[PDB]
Amino acid sequence: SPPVVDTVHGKVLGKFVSLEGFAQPVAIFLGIPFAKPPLGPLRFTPPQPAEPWSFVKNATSYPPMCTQDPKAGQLLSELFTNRKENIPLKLSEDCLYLNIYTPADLTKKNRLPVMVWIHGGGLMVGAASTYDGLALAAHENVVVVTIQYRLGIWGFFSTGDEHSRGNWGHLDQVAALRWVQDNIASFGGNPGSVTIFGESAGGESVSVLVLSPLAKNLFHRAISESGVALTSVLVKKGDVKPLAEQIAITAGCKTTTSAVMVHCLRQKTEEELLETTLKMKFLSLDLQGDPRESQPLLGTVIDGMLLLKTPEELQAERNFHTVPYMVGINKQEFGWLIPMLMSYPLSEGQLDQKTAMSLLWKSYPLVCIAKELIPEATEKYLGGTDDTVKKKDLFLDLIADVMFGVPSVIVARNHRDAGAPTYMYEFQYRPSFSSDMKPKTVIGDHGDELFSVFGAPFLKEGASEEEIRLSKMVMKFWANFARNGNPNGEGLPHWPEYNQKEGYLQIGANTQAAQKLKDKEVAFWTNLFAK
Amino acid sequence: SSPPVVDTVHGKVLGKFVSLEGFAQPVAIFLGIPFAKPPLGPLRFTPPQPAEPWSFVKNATSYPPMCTQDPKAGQLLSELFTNRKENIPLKLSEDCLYLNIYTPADLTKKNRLPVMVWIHGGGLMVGAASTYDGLALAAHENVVVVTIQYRLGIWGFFSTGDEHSRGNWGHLDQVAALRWVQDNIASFGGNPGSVTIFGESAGGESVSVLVLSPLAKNLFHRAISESGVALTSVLVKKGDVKPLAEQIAITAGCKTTTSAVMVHCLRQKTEEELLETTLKMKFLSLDLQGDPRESQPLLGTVIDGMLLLKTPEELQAERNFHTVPYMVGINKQEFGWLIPMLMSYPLSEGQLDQKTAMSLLWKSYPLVCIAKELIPEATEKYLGGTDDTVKKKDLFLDLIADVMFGVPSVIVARNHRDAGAPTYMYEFQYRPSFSSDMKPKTVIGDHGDELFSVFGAPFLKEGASEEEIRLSKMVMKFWANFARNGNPNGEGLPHWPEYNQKEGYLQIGANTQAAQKLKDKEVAFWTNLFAK
Amino acid sequence: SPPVVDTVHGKVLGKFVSLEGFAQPVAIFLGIPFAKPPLGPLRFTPPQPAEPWSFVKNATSYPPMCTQDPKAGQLLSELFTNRKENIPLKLSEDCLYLNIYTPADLTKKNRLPVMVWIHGGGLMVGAASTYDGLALAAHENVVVVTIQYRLGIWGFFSTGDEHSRGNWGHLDQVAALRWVQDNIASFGGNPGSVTIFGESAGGESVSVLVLSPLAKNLFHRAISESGVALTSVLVKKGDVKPLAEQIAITAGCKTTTSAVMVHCLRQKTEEELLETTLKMKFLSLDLQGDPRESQPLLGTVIDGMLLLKTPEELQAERNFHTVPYMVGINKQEFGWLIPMLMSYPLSEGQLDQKTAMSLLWKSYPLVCIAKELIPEATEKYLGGTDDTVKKKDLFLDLIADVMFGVPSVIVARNHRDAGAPTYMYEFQYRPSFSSDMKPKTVIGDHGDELFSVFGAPFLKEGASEEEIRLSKMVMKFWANFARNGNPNGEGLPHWPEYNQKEGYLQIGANTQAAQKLKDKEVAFWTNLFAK
Ligand SMILES: OC[C@H]1O[C@@](CO)(O[C@H]2O[C@H](CO)[C@@H](O)[C@H](O)[C@H]2O)[C@@H](O)[C@@H]1O
Ligand SMILES: OC[C@H]1O[C@@](CO)(O[C@H]2O[C@H](CO)[C@@H](O)[C@H](O)[C@H]2O)[C@@H](O)[C@@H]1O
Ligand SMILES: OC[C@H]1O[C@@](CO)(O[C@H]2O[C@H](CO)[C@@H](O)[C@H](O)[C@H]2O)[C@@H](O)[C@@H]1O
Ligand SMILES: CC(=O)N[C@H]1[C@H]([C@H](O)[C@H](O)CO)O[C@@](O)(C(=O)O)C[C@@H]1O
Ligand SMILES: CC(=O)N[C@H]1[C@H]([C@H](O)[C@H](O)CO)O[C@@](O)(C(=O)O)C[C@@H]1O
Ligand SMILES: CC(=O)N[C@H]1[C@H]([C@H](O)[C@H](O)CO)O[C@@](O)(C(=O)O)C[C@@H]1O
Ligand SMILES: *[C@@H]1O[C@H](CO)[C@@H](O)[C@H](O)[C@H]1NC(C)=O
Ligand SMILES: *[C@@H]1O[C@H](CO)[C@@H](O)[C@H](O)[C@H]1NC(C)=O
Ligand SMILES: *[C@@H]1O[C@H](CO)[C@@H](O)[C@H](O)[C@H]1NC(C)=O
Ligand SMILES: *[P@@](=O)(OCC)N(C)C
Ligand SMILES: *[P@@](=O)(OCC)N(C)C
Ligand SMILES: *[P@@](=O)(OCC)N(C)C
Repeated sequence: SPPVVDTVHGKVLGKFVSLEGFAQPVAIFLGIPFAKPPLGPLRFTPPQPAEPWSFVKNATSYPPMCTQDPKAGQLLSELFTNRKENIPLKLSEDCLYLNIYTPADLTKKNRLPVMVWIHGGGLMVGAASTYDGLALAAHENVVVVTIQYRLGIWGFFSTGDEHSRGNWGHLDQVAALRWVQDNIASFGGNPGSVTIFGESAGGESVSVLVLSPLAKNLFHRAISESGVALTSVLVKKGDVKPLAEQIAITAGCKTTTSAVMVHCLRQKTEEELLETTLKMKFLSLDLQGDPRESQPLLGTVIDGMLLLKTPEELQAERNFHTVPYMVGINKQEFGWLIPMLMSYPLSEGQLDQKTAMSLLWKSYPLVCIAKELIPEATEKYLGGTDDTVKKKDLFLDLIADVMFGVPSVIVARNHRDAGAPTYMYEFQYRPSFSSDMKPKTVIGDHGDELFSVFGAPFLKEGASEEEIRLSKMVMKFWANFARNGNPNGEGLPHWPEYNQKEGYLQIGANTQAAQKLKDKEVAFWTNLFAK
Repeated sequence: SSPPVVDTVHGKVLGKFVSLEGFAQPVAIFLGIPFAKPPLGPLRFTPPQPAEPWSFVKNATSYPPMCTQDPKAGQLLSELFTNRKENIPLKLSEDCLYLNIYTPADLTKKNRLPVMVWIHGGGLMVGAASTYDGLALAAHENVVVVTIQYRLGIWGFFSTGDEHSRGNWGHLDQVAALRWVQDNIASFGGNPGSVTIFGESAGGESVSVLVLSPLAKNLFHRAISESGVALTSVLVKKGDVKPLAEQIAITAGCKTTTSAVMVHCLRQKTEEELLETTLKMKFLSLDLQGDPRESQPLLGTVIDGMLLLKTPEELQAERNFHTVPYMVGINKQEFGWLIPMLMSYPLSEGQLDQKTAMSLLWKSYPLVCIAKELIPEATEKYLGGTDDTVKKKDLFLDLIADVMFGVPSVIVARNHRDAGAPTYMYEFQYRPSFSSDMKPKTVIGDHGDELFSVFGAPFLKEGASEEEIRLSKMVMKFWANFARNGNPNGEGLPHWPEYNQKEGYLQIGANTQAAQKLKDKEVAFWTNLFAK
Repeated sequence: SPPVVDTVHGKVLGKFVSLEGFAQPVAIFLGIPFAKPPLGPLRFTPPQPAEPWSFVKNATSYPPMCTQDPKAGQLLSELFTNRKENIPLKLSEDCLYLNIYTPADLTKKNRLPVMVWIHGGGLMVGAASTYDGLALAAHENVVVVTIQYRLGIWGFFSTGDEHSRGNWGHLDQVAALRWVQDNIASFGGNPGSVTIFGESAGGESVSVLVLSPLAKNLFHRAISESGVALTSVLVKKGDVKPLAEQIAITAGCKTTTSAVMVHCLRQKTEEELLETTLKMKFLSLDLQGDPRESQPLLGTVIDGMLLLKTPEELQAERNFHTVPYMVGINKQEFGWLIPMLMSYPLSEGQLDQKTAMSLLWKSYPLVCIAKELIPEATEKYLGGTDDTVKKKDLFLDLIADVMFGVPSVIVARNHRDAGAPTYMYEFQYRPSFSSDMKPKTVIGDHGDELFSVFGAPFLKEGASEEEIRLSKMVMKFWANFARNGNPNGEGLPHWPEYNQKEGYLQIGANTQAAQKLKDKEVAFWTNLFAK
């Protein structure tokens, strides 16, 4: 019989699902509202508490995903989903919901550690429904919570002032974590032990939350997978007013004053803003047009509520509250998925120095490398070889390092020197659930660890024994970290702490501790960027 | 002999004087007094909010607009129910939360007369407070009469079944008006400690609902339901109302992604847009082709968790609701003419046969809600008796009437009685002379016929006979006596027995006398039929 | 280094501007919000507090001028501006801003008297940026504040009831005064010594504030230049419902009820309401049509909040807080500017008893002289001579006396009789900053004193030693009145208090005291109207 839980705002009706082999059913709740629908006047405003409901709310349908490019969004979901058959999702501004997967016995009391998942998608696309928590829940006995937050214009439009501070999407994240604090005990979860984990923009969000004093007592463990607050492309630094005006103009709005722009965009229909989004041509590399003026996406800003200053200033401050923090990257973060999604001109699968330099300059919005520094950087990565195929691959290494590797390591080093427990990893494996269009030589591509973390091998078909073992190992590592702030455990290879020796775990076919991850790269880039 | 000026909590009000032959003291009439903030824009589909106070003297001397509704249907119903000589044409507006007051008291003195709050009917779809002139009842029975308005149709009852739009806005408007009466009626010579609510049809159902609602607890002290109660199922929606919510959203040109979105969109539609939507939805009309069970879920009262925590059925068996004297009554031929005529019933031949009756009884599923598997048992119980098709056609009209009003009323009465509260019933059976000429002379005690007696039409309209005038007088005394004592009896009136175990009720007509066990057999039958 | 001040709602960054002759630079702050933008649902409602901002706000740009007839507005600005080159302004509903000019050395404590200026423009047009408080600030060491308030429909639409009482612009003035009371100390001003002054509609506004209880302790001295609460054309008496319905209909709005009208209008876009404004033909003399119907402008009404009764009933009540009040007028109020703007038929520059009587009628909405009284009026002013050219000039002295002269004296007398310090002056000087289109014979035209008050001779060019001397004296008088409630000061010609002797000051090439201003005109008109 359907499980019914009493939340602060009313009763929610879910459903029991069984994962072949597990006796204890998993209680799954789909579409629990954690905030008032940010419609009309509530657009570009902090999320407000959901109004309470009278009888039993039927939480048995996937909620809509926040308004986004329907094509890019369905595509990312089909590439990242860990479940057998992709789920067609609806679009709506009414999207502040979360999904709960709990293996606890609801008729009894339980305090299982809680793992709140924050999806990626450049803060422009994505959804919670993409990730099925059934496997992780069942296999490690933790409560899995997938959340949603406003995207693109809706979640990040900022006039750089009080009329529209920005970071609406991040505040949505804080609102969900807050909802967890007040309701998770009712779902067999321990509000006193909540871990936050996410990848890409999601990992970047986790990073931001770690530094934001607003989220202080809302989590106890943190995991950033392929993405931190130092991932340039996601954090707008400087005057954001121009971008705001460009958006207002594109939406057919005056730019007389900030208030006018905000009032105007609030009067626009969801669809009108969707077209505006499409017009902006986000998440796509611009080939014609000054690379320094291309906005691949809207994102995190220094609003003065969530972030009082840049992520870098906050790091040296040793101010951010310290909690166990696991930071990892993939072997080839920019190996296929991202370049493919942004339409990189690599049709020939080959690159020479002069073209690499032009491409590097074109991708300024992703790597922020001064035009005069291009030769240095390019020469550093491609110069060591004459093979034009290797130059393209090493060129992909270059992008990956500037975007994920160096930023993550630098973030790990700061979290570490702040006295908090730090852990790092480099995932190198090629999941069999990879897209058929992905070249087979690509190993450890962006998002590849997602299949292990969410036990894809137990929901999807075709997993080899090696792949299945990898997933079990990863989920235990994640779940062990969730409960102790340490991934180590019996039956698992030793994962050294990220201390002064900078030891880290290498995950893949063969897993073992290694040291000084990306050490030379961080040295090369910190020095080049200081020039 | 100067216009009367009354000071209320929100500001001063200026009314006018109107004398009625046979009474020295002029009656003070105040028209269009706002008891709530206009439910416009974002306020649409939300509980009524307190009205804003005004600075000087608000002029309450014009009839307020009537809540948006089918203009043609509303006008026709007004002409047929108005107790005034000539019907007053009204305007339409979402800004319709007003009330009218008729006080016979000398406002230059202290007066605390019993107050009667009238709730008009019209299937919660149409209707207006201005249709009813309280001049006569107020002067004749020395009571303050207050006619109220409340959001109708989509505006007052749109419901998504969840928190984004619980529904019953119109009912919340009625509770809001009653609360205004408590804080201000004193200024008009009324006794806030003695408010009687009464209404007929949808108004009676409204009264019936207010009696069972924890929200109205201490806002009235007597209640009267004339031809309509909480069990008149046609007005109460049980089950999932979400599908009907969607059917409305689509007809209006909205998405249905989620309730919050549906509500957001409808809130941004205009009055005229929602008016056109209302017409396309063809409410108050019986569909003859399609599937009956789907034949127009009709807009109405729902179990929202605010006004009503459970079904009226579960609420009566609770003995929980605060008890107050309650008078419940029906007319002889509730479905005699007016309703069928209004709904354009397929009774153009004036002749019906077993077969055709089971069809109509099926197509009229939204009115009576009888399973197609029951139709036969039911139709045979009423139409079998004779072979004269015309007699069947009449027994059929009694069938409908008993299902819609007759039986529900007696059950509601019995339950209220069993809950240890004063109960009184009546069966009005008379043919007013003000009846429309298109009404078959053989119809006496049609729906709404008691209205002309209760509101003293005989003293406003023309040509009334002494017998009719006499009936009105008796009916107003009985009503006013009840308003002031919770008992209709008084000197100069036939004994009205209380509806206790002997189940005595009053038969009101040219020959008013007491009787017993009204619709006793009918109840047993239908109670037994529906019980499957 | 730019000056940064700390206000209740956040920090504001201004700029320094030095004036030849003063070592201490004047700190100027432009566009400081004193209320929340009256957009959307906030239209036709009282102004709400401004929302606090997070970092440092740049008060270095001129704010927009409230929506109004752009051409008519720029024209008035060009005519009245005291700065060398007029500044082009943008139109907007987001116009509730104020500009500050403080000569105080912010590094130390200062409690300089504060002068809050309220521009005129018939409540239909105008702006605060037109007036540069640089000169007055440094020359007389006072803090100068130019405020803005909603105009036309936006600031005065009234349904005559609780749904849209009206007087939004006046409420805006009060909101600005309250802001000064709470923040001015941060700019080196003394909240305990605020003087409000304005001319024309700004003068009527000041006169209104002196009568209203809403502004009870928000000012200490008042100055009404060419405008008071008794200048009939700005105050609406009687049923205002007719006007409201005319605006609603012109905008394409049903008039079913007051609430419906306001709701419908609360949804029209700025542009749509601007078009309705332009169609109404405000600030223009209507020649074709009944004079008793034409509506020259929307304005002050008896709302029951700002004004509880009419200005008249309020004066003969001696209840309004008594403050030093200086009421003044100009020699030829209707000399050129006003007639020109309203497009008066005075094309022939000559007039005869016949035309005059028809004009004094068509101009009903300005003077409110009953058709039956037109004779006695035309005869009392034009009967004297037969020189049609003299008749035209006397016709102008007729309008001016009904609109400013008589009303000003009556107000001043009542203020005196109420027991409060009263002062009066008559400005008679033709500034060199006049427009070429303006006949040279015109002296003391409407708004001519502005150039002396705002030190136009120290910003503009071509000022003679005489004009320069005049402005210095005027500013001292104004500034002295501000700090002492008495204009006198060593070195300045004696200014007699306006008591029973009714002494006043004639300001011009030869500034000297006189007695009983307009005394005879007041007698004539008071009598006539009383019929
Ligand atoms: O995408 C087209 C096609 O290009 C090839 C080379 O022919 O791969 C290049 O482009 C990919 C992005 O879609 C990169 O990930 C890859 O590294 C680059 O060589 C083909 O493999 C691919 O089908
Ligand atoms: O006088 C009107 C005329 O109407 C008819 C046919 O329409 O009456 C039928 O329909 C009425 C309701 O609309 C019923 O009340 C009536 O009983 C039924 O016969 C004619 O019969 C009647 O003469
Ligand atoms: O355009 C009107 C024209 O009239 C003259 C006389 O030739 O002046 C009269 O009309 C002016 C209206 O703009 C008034 O300001 C002026 O006071 C009056 O004498 C011309 O000067 C003017 O161009
Ligand atoms: C029919 C439908 O699709 N809507 C469902 C919604 C949402 O879509 C999600 O389930 C999350 O609320 O949830 C409900 O239970 C609810 O909000 O009361 C109603 C219904 O079950
Ligand atoms: C059309 C309409 O009903 N609105 C009218 C309102 C209110 O409705 C009344 O308060 C109750 O009618 O008041 C007036 O009559 C009035 O005070 O002059 C004006 C308007 O015409
Ligand atoms: C919107 C705009 O571009 N103009 C300026 C506005 C002004 O406040 C208003 O325009 C009033 O003049 O906002 C700033 O002051 C600010 O907050 O940093 C700087 C900005 O340059
Ligand atoms: C699921 O929700 C629907 C409404 O969407 C409701 O009608 C149905 O009864 C629910 N199912 C349950 C609680 O078993
Ligand atoms: C209607 O209101 C107006 C002003 O509010 C007033 O003159 C009039 O007396 C009121 N009612 C009537 C017609 O007496
Ligand atoms: C605020 O002022 C600083 C100069 O001190 C300037 O750099 C900045 O651009 C201003 N803010 C705005 C309008 O961006
Ligand atoms: P990710 O969030 O992009 C980061 C720039 N997306 C590829 C999932
Ligand atoms: P009544 O409100 O209909 C009740 C179903 N109407 C006939 C007045
Ligand atoms: P002023 O505001 O007119 C007042 C009646 N205008 C001439 C500037």
